[PDB]
Amino acid sequence: LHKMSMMAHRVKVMPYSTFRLNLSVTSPYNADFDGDEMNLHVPQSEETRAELSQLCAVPLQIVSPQSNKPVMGIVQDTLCGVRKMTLRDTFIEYEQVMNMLFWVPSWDGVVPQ
Amino acid sequence: MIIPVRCFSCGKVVGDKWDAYLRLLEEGKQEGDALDELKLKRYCCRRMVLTHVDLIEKFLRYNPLE
Amino acid sequence: ELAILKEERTTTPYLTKYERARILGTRALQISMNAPVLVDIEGETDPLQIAMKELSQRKIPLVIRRYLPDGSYEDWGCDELIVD
Amino acid sequence: GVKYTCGACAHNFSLNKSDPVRCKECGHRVIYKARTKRMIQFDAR
Amino acid sequence: KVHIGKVPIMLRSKFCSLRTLDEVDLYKMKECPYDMGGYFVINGSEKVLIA
Amino acid sequence: KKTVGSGGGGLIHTVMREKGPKICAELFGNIQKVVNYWLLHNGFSIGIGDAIADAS
Amino acid sequence: EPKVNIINAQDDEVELMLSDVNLSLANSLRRTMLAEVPTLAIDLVEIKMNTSVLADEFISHRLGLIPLVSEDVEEMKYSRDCTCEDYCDECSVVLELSARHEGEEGTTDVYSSSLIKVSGPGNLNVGEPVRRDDYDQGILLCKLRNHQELNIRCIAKKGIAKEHAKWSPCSAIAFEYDPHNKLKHTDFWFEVDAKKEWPDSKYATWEEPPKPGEVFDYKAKPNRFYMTVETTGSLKANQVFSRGIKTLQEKLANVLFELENSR
Amino acid sequence: AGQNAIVAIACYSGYNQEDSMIMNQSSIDRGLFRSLFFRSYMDQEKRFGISIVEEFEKPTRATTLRLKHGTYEKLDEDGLIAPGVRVSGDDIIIGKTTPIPHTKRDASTPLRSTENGIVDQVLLTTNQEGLKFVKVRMRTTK
Amino acid sequence: GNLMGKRVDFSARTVISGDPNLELDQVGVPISIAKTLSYPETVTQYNIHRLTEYVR
Ligand SMILES: [Mg+2]
Ligand SMILES: [Zn+2]
Ligand SMILES: [Zn+2]
Ligand SMILES: [Zn+2]
Repeated sequence: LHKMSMMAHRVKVMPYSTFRLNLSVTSPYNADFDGDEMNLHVPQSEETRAELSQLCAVPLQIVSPQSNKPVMGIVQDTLCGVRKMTLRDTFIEYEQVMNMLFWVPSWDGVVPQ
Repeated sequence: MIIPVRCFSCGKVVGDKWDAYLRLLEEGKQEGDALDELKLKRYCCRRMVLTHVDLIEKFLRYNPLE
Repeated sequence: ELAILKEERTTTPYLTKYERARILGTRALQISMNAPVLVDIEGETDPLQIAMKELSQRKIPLVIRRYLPDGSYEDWGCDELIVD
Repeated sequence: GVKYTCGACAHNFSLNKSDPVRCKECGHRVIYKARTKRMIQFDAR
Repeated sequence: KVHIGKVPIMLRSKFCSLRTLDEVDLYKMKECPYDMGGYFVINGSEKVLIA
Repeated sequence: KKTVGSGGGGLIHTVMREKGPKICAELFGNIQKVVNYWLLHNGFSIGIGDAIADAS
Repeated sequence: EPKVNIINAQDDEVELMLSDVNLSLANSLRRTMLAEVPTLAIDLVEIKMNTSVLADEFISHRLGLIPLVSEDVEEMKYSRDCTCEDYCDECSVVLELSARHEGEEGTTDVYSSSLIKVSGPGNLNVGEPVRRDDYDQGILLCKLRNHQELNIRCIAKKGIAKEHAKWSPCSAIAFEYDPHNKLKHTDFWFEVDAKKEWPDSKYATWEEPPKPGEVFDYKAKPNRFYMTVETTGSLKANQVFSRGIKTLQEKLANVLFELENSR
Repeated sequence: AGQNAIVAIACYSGYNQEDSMIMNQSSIDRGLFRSLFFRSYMDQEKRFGISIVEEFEKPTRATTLRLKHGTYEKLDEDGLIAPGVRVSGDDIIIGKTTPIPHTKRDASTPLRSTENGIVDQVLLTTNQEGLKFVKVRMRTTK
Repeated sequence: GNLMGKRVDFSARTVISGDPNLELDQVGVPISIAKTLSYPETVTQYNIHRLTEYVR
């Protein structure tokens, strides 16, 4: 329906016979996991590889020109999760804090007070 | 087909209790009472034994192919 | 005749996304076809990364010919177009 | 030839690509190839 | 007694051969007793007529 | 949803316009991972009793 | 410091209690007994002939789930570690099944007791199928009409439940702690009253109920676990517990050896 | 036409989002929702003249042309594969040759390219015209 | 049906699934699909060893 339905992704080779997708890109694709089939095309030249990497890349398509607002967001369980996470009466013990901090790829290695 | 060897959920052996279950049901015992007497506590094994349908007899009713 | 003088160019002095992608692809293909490199190579092996490094230092030897709707064109060097 | 079984009386016989497709005694037209004698492996998993 | 054609026979209909047949002979004829009939057989394919 | 949703002026839009698409994707991944781990070790469910109101 | 208290014990199951141990230790022990205790199970089926209505893979899968005695499986060698071609006497156990229906009337039931241990790594006590009693028929395998024959040669090897669930020595491990929710590790869903709407645990009488005037103890930790281990008959419950402890110890020793050799 | 599975409605690890579901691997190993699959291939000989008919036989390169690239060694002397033989894709299961108007060319039907299984049954009979009629049923496990 | 749109090579199609452990711009590709599809890479002094290893 729109340009966000066809985007450039980075390949990660994995076992089993299903395409794996992040949960935040389902809404622009308008897809669920009840039996949807999706297509993949491989460029065969350096110029088209650069075109895909610099024009059709997924991060460049976060904000859409239709309504100058993002089309990808935190959805489904994660959304519910953060509503249960940022409550005023939620407290975390030290070991779980260390595990969660290590789970952050962009963590700077400093434990907050 | 035939009674499964193990329970699907936990893995308890239930393939040797089919004849005992049929014998208990033959003598007028209730299904719950028979399942209790078969020492099936968790309801996973209870639904494994109770909901099984014996289709092996229907296939055996046909004449042998060879 | 159809060319436009350097002092009369009215197009934007910035590098558009389409122009950037086309130059990056062309430079990557040329580097993959054994072309001389105008910047040092430390550890990178991808021709696209080499092209991006050349673009950052403004050393790509290519010229963009922007076409006006009438037919006239403006020639902009890759070393004079501002890259964000 | 190879062994064949009848679909009615389950009788085993053989054919040599010249006899018609019939049973030896009951004349049934439905016959099946017998199971091969070769042992087959299975993972049992 | 001039022959005029062959009419396909719907299974389990009054002119089919599986009406009076008992359970033992139904098993003997490689026919499932749970079968309900109501369809024709053309070229080995089961055909049903939608209303 | 008012903050980390797809609506305009939210956290995602601000982070995008302030840092870049790469940082926005990194934020997506980080939030997803942290919240997924917390929900894994906390738990959440729905049941029939959630659709039942009291007598009054 | 760790203490063990056994509440109930029998060859099929043990209901016991652990104290003065970390929760991770008990969870790791439960996981190891569930998935990392080696046993003996049929992993190769050779079908000489099968005229039954059941499919070949159906019968092979049914045979693979039959528990076998694995008392001396520790002394047995893995197939990968063995240097023999295919399989040999000291790395596998060979079982033979031959069933046929005699007469033109009736149905012959083929059970798991018909398996015969023709060869194995003697004189180790492994390979024989598990029997509940001396006269127990066993697990029902198949049913045969007249002129129907089964001739199977099975190969049993040593493996763990990680590769396939058929090597699992135990069926279900009940595991719980803190029956009175003193640590407040869970929040109780309720409509009117949480205490009335939730049934008491079977170990609620073992621990003193919390007083209404008690204050929350923030420094308390889970220190009393109640766990029941049920086996499938391949191994005794005490044997399963001991072998799980030994497997955990061997894994830790391997990690220590790797750390020492890394220098 | 189904089974009673012990379902837990929970947000366990985020792998069941957007209508997905998580299945127990141990339950799958114990036979949960395992199924059979049967596929039948049909073939017959067609008459093209007084004596121009197809033949069910094992073809060889010495007397037959246009042979497929698949395996022909699984066939018997009648051109039909014995039941109970494990077969992979792109293999010849029925061998049929037709004469030309090297006097014969291959017309054998192979297995499906993306399908494997075990030959379950082989049926040989005669059609209305009077020539051979073969049906090969193969069985696999899903 | 043949000029505005057409059937193309180097394409795959299969069922999709979710994965919380992936980045926003990452797609999981099966082993068989990755082996069937291919990309032609030129031979330079920067990737001669990798290409020879892939050929071997
Ligand atoms: Mg859908
Ligand atoms: Zn169970
Ligand atoms: Zn006959
Ligand atoms: Zn050996």
